[PDB]
Amino acid sequence: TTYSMCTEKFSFAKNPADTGHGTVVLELQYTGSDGPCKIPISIVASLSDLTPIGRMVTANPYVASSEANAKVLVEMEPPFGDSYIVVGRGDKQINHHWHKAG
Repeated sequence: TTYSMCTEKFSFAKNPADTGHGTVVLELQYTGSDGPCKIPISIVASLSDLTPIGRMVTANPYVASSEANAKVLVEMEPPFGDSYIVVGRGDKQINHHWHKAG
């Protein structure tokens, strides 16, 4: 019954884009075949401190299928200032910088 965290690398199929509402939407593509699995995704202040900040709007998203290369749409709310969207862990981690004004 239970699904664990996805173990493989993701890519940004669509880079984060401002929604006009203080959030960003992005699309992920997954390279692994261990789906369904939970996407390791968060917003962090920097790559050296992965303490989660910001706020996920699309919380707890999943890769839905054992099929490779399917897309998952995620909305998230960065904190004011500079942050990084990080997907995956360790040598599978990808990241995208984000700057939010106010």
